Amino acid sequence: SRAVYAKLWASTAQYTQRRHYAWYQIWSRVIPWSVPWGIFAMWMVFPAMPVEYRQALTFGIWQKPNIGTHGPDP
Amino acid sequence: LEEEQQRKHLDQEVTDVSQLVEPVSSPHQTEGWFKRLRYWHYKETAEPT
Ligand SMILES: CCCCCCCCCCCCCCCCCC(=O)OC[C@H](COP(=O)([O-])OCC(O)COP(=O)([O-])OC[C@@H](COC(=O)CCCCCCCCCCCCCCCCC)OC(=O)CCCCCCCCCCCCCCCCC)OC(=O)CCCCCCCCCCCCCCCCC
Ligand SMILES: CCCCCCCCCCCCCCCCCC(=O)OC[C@H](COP(=O)([O-])OCC(O)COP(=O)([O-])OC[C@@H](COC(=O)CCCCCCCCCCCCCCCCC)OC(=O)CCCCCCCCCCCCCCCCC)OC(=O)CCCCCCCCCCCCCCCCC
Repeated sequence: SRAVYAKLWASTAQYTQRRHYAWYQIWSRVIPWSVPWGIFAMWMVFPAMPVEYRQALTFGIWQKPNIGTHGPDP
Repeated sequence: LEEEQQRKHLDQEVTDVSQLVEPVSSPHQTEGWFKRLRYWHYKETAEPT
């Protein structure tokens, strides 16, 4: 019947929308890889920033190294 | 049968560019900003339901 043939033709009318739904599915699996790569980036540029900023991103945990040199002058 | 009963233009003798056959296609077709070429045939646009 022509009615049946019409519904079969229309079954694939929303190709473009289904490709967009594919985009979402794949990008949701891939986007978490930004965290490992992000940690390493900050890890690399941390020593090139000022001392004042290095103590802020760590909540006062980080401090200058104490190796026993360059102490105050009497 | 069409190929043996119809005449061909290339079998006639012409001598000047002004006597060449005129195409049945119209030159007025594709329009747009910065569209240099003005005549085309085929496209890949999707057909609807
Ligand atoms: C069962 C088995 C058990 C076995 C036994 C146990 C096993 C384990 C034992 C291990 C023991 C230790 C072993 C030693 C390890 C360490 C030593 C070591 O290795 O040192 C390296 C050693 C020397 O080390 P070093 O450089 O002296 O170390 C200096 C320090 O790094 C000094 O660094 P720095 O001072 O410059 O910077 C430090 C700074 C660095 O700081 C930074 O860079 C960033 C700081 C700011 C971070 C801001 C974060 C903001 C967001 C916070 C979010 C919070 C969420 C909370 C949620 C709460 C929920 C309730 O960090 C801090 O200040 C401290 C951090 C405090 C803040 C807390 C936050 C931390 C970050 C957290 C990130 C998120 C984590 C979770 C993620 C997942 C969830 C989301 O180097 C060598 O030996 C080099 C040798 C030569 C190597 C040659 C390599 C090959 C060369 C050829 C290459 C070409 C060929 C290719 C080859 C490729 C081969 C692969
Ligand atoms: C108070 C002062 C204010 C000053 C600011 C300006 C104020 C202006 C107010 C004007 C008010 C009255 C006029 C309103 C007109 C509105 C038109 C409109 O919206 O369209 C309606 C209507 C829209 O309907 P539509 O369905 O979209 O039709 C579109 C057509 O299908 C189109 O497609 P088609 O297939 O029909 O056409 C063929 C198509 C395709 O044709 C081709 O592809 C053929 C091309 C052949 C080229 C062969 C060249 C060979 C020779 C080369 C020589 C050597 C050069 C290389 C060597 C260089 C060495 C250094 O042709 C074109 O694409 C034409 C290209 C026109 C280029 C003109 C660009 C001028 C830019 C001026 C500078 C602007 C600022 C720039 C940025 C500054 C920094 C921020 O369009 C038409 O019906 C056609 C009208 C076209 C008019 C074009 C000319 C307008 C000129 C206005 C006056 C400008 C004066 C500027 C100086 C003032 C000094 C004080």
